[PDB]
Formats: sequence, C-alpha cells, structure tokens
Amino acid sequence: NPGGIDYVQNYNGDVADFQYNEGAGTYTCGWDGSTDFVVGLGWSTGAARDITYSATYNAGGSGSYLAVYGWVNSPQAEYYIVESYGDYNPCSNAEGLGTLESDGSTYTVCTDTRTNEPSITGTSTFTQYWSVRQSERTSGTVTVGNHFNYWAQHGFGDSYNFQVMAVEAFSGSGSASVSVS
Repeated sequence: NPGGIDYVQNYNGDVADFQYNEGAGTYTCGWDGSTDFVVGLGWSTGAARDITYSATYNAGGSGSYLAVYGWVNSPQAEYYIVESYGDYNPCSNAEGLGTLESDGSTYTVCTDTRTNEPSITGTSTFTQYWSVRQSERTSGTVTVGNHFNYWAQHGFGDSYNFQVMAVEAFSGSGSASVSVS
C-alpha cells in the first residue's frame, strides 16, 4: 500500500460516514454531531517517518483537527501534529512548550496531562503532546522526526504504538477527503 500503509484508524467512525481504501491510501468522512471520533489510515507501528498527505478538509464552525495522530506506550502518551483545524486551538488552555520549525511553518508546541481518561489501554493516565501548525494547510509532508525530536526534550518516549494521518471532530459539522502515503 502507499508508504507501507497497513492500518485503519476507526474510533467512532460510524458517526463520521468513514469510508477508506487501504490500497489507494485514501479515505473520506463527513460529520455533523457532538460525539468524538478519530478516523484515518497509517501504520500499526509508528516511526519517525515522513508522512505525505493531500486533503480537502472543510471544518469551518467545527471542533475538529486534520492531524498526524498516534500513541507511545511508555511513558504512555497521545500525540497530534495538527495541520489544519476548526474553531478550537488545542494549545489554548494547555501548557506551552515553545515553538518549532518544520515543513515550511512554525508550530506552536504544548502539552497536558489526562488523568484516568479513556485511552488505548482502557482507562489510564497519559500525557498529550501537540504541535499546532501556525500556517494551516491541506497538503504537504510532515517530517515526524522533527516533532518527536522536540517533544523528546520534554519527556516524550519512543515505544511507538499506531500512527495515522487522521481526521477528528467532536462538535459541529464538516467533510474531508484524504490521500496518504
């Protein structure tokens, strides 16, 4: 599959009309609701790989991200590299970790703790790492290593779980069509 894609991310995809094609490295979704979902395509084992995407992403008025999304097992962490988003900047009420430069833009970097929250191990305590692109875009390449390298200076581990190019929303409405490699 494109870029060795071998994984379909499907959390609550049933509220997001989530449809995919692993062989083509494509997916679509469309939403209008107040339930959280995270859907997309990628790799069952994460790495500091370059992720190329091309999207149409329409999330005006929506609490939504277009993002590289994944987890690390130990210390347990959930991470996002946000390329475009809707109404809600996730670094607004988080702890600031400065900025970094990657793939043509500055990213705002931040972190927060989720205590005893739904996670990949059921219910657990984990750290979120966010890089939020200052100049939003819908196509390009994410040099994931740049983000990993920076977050690792602030406690981020390297035992990668899954890693995908994702669309998440939790409020409002939108549509997306994404190609990944």
